Amino acid sequence: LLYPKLNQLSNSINAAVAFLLEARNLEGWWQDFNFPQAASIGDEWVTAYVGTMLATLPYAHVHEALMQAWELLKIRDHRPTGEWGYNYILCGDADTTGWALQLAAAVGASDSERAQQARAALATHLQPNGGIATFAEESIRAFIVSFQGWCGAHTCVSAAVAALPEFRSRLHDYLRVTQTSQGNWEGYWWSDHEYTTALTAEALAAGGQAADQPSIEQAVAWGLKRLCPQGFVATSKHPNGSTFATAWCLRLLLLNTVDAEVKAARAAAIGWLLEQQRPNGSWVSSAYLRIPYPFDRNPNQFPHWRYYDEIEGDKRFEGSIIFDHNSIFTTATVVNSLVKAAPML
Repeated sequence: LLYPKLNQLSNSINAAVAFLLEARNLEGWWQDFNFPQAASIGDEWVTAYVGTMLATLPYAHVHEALMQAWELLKIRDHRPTGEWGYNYILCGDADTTGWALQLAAAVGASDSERAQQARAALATHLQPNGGIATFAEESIRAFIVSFQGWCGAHTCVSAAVAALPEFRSRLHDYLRVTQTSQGNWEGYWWSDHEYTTALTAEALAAGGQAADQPSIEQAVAWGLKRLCPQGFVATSKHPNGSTFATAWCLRLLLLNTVDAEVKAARAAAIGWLLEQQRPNGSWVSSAYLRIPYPFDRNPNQFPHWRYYDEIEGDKRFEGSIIFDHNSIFTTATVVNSLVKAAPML
């Protein structure tokens, strides 16, 4: 063991945690993403996600931050379903609600009245094909042509909701049948398949069924292919490495602890993420969120994506990609992956 590398992991993690705690707003929310002159800035979703990411840390002051985040979420009690959403003005959605429930578990509130109500509301989003849909049609229409894209089963949201032990068995078959022939999964709202693939493989691993182990191993083999020798996942947008996709690939690669090639790939990914950290403790934003047209069931077959902030003159969100302009969503993802990977150095 190279103690300098463990010490740098500590230093890197601590600098990121300080960045994230300082980055909260007046009331204490983590905010990220922006739909300018429309839906504004995310808060409930971003806070649920970031709080869940930081739940791996064994620091009392981080646990206090998570307790405060849950108290903020409980005050967002304005929706009749008990759901959370992107921010106050959005309708509830299953993804945000699932992350808020993961956070509730970390702070001992899984059995709370609100968590029970929110879990019940998640059940409303279960589809006939065995997955979970992000939105109920009339909800997202009331906030805003077919909405069957936005209101269909989503593999990214199903993978994340399957982190909840109450839903893991009900979503299992849908998660198994959606694996591609290459071993990965593809998401709906995200460009980077590492997100859906890591979350799905982690849900299968947590269910403990031996029947699922071949699928997990195929996903790990896909992750090993995705990570180049220099320690990153290359994308079209970031051909010299995506911090977001690399952090999710690192989490995927923790699902095999015996293979020497997998171990070496993790070590390479850790080194590259350590080198990429900015002086303020953050990593470069790379959490690319896509807005398919409402009718589009198949965004991985939409070749037209443009980056919203790069479009000149007239623009719309449909068919565009946004990112986490504060770097909070990316940084939380990276620091979580480094905390989870460090003991398997």
